[PDB]
Amino acid sequence: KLPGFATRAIHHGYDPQDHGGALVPPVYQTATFTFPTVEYGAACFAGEQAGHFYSRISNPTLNLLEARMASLEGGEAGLALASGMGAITSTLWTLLRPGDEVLLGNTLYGHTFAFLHHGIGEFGVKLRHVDMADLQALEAAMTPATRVIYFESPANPNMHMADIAGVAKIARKHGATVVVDNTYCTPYLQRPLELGADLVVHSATKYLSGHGDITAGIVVGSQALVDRIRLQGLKDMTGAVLSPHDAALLMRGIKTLNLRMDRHCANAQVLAEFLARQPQVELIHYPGLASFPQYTLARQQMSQPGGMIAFELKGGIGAGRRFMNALQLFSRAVSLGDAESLAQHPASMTHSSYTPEERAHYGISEGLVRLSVGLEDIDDLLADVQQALKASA
Amino acid sequence: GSNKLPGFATRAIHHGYDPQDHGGALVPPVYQTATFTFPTVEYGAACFAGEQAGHFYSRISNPTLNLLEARMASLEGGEAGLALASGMGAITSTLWTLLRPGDEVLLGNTLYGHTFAFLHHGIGEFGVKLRHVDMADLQALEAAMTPATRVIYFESPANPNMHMADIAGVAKIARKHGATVVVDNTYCTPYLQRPLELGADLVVHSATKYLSGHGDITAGIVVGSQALVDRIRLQGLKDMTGAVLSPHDAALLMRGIKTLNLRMDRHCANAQVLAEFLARQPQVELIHYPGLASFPQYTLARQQMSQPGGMIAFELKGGIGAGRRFMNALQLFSRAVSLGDAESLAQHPASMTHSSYTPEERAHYGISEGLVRLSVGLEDIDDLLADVQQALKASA
Repeated sequence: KLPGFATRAIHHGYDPQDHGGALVPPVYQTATFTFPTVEYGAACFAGEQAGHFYSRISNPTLNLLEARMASLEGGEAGLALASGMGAITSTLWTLLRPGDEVLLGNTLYGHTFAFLHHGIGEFGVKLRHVDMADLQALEAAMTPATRVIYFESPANPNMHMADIAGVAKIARKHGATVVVDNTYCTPYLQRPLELGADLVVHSATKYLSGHGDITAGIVVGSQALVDRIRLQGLKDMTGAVLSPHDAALLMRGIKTLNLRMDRHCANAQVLAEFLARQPQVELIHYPGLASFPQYTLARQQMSQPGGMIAFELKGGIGAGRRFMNALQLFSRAVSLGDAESLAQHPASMTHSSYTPEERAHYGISEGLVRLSVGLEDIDDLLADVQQALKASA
Repeated sequence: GSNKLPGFATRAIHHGYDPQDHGGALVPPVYQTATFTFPTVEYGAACFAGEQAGHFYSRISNPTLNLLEARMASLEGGEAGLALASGMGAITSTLWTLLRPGDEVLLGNTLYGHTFAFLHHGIGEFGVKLRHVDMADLQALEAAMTPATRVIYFESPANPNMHMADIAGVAKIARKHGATVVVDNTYCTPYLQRPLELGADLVVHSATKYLSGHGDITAGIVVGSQALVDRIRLQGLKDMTGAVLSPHDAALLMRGIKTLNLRMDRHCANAQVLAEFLARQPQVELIHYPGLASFPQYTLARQQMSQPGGMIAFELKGGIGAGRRFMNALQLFSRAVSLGDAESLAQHPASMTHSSYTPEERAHYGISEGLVRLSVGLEDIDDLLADVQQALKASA
């Protein structure tokens, strides 16, 4: 009656028999759709059928992707966009208007922060940052203006978690809509809608695709809210249309999601256990260490601690630089959730422009490096981090 | 001499690419990669500071997109190009970038439906002031200018009546008062009309249409000055829109552009013959094609466009009624909305797009009850004449 996650990630919403027996669904790389009669055309520009009209909407390969993602997240409806920024700008452009306020997690993915403060925030929308695990600080931050609560969990830099059920309880008192960016965990590890959130966004560019070869975004949620985001945010405000080709490749990626995430976590579990014992290392942030400040809440929301690790080297910027340069298997790159392991050191990379004090107000430590642990053999990954730690001294 | 600009077809095929820089690959390899890596954290640092040239992350820059961009720039005669997920991606990333609350944008009298919706229900609801003016009436435009006027935005020819504006005249007014001129050049492509060479600051394209030519991708393009395109790339696209073009689709777009001059020659030659034939048919009350002397702006068309395009609009004798009959009788033209495909398209807004209404109405927007729009494609002209001939008879 109710098939497993792995079954649904492979099968949900598709029966080969409905499409000439094709085991893999054919790709609708088409811009436009045609009508058998003008009477048939007339029905599409109001709505009654659930058919197809124009690939900026109603494409069957996008439709399948959306249904499958909605199934996995446990939500009513899905929407596929050209990037994770597309998913979030479409969502927020449709939910907010001048004078509305959005409450934010204290830290956010860089471009998201840029969107809020330098984009929509410059159009009369109000922004407040608050710690989304501190339920009393949140209740006290609610105002009649508050219309959206938006955060990632876990969040860069320190993998800080939100209490999603608690946020939802507070939001429901004020009618506010809770949006969670679930990029890090994926629906395999965490399902925020089952915990009370109204909408989830994904940069499918990362773990969902898993292979570093597409940019894509996903939104899942209630049908009324998803419809408006499709018909307003996507169609009119953004034009962040997902290629059917990239959509097909994303679905191909999703068929191994459970497998890849088990391995991302198992690899990160050993590296974290290793890193936590090293002398070059003052601090580690990894949800599956007993020492993780929100260890308990982590275990309540996530079925596994994930593939990302953040840590701080004794020795600041110079140690970070030395560590990064010596790496031979990990690549120096931004991004995460690929088969290949990646590392970044923000103080010398993404945030090298500013100086020691400005990086502090953002919680970006001078020695902070972040690993996206991939799928390579751990012995190889271990050796690589080891010699790099040796080089950092 | 060698300071001579290569021809348009030469540039559409070769501009910005030399096989010898990629191991002799005749066709550029497709950079289907979300991210790029760094040799050191210094070379990586230098690429968030503006010292070194290179690649951050495919949402901001990518070699396949870059070549498409430089090539579209060359063709429009602009400094810099930007490739996006759709035409609306191009339009929204440009407008979100250039406009803030308190600013006014002056708009052509009619627009593409989603552009109109974007303006009125989107950015217009965020404190941006909108005013429509007839961009053909240079005196009215000049009179509408205020110190708040920040952008002037229009299509030429415009959806849906093929109304034209004097691009050079609009540019002259804009330079005296200080507004940025953005022109949607979808209908013409740079092969037929180059608004930037006429003084526009920016042009936008739905490359989904003629640039692609084969109706298999969605894409948008912006061309203009290096400074404006950089700003749009770094604010509109990257933060405000996320309308990222797939490198696969961008390769396909470049493949389309290699035949643009050839396809457009044929769209125009076909539409010219169709239009003259339709002008002479008993059932046709009215016809708009820029290649006919009866086109209200015949003279502006022939001054701005090297050829008159592949779109025809025409009214049938009879009403709503006669459209349905004509449309439903077509066997070769497809009933569809869109344009610039290899295949011929027809739409009868009365019984299709705008069917939610009544005989009254649409007048608000100014649309006839026997009005049909054709996107003339690349099929044999005799088969296209035969299809509309047999369908006109059915419409009686």
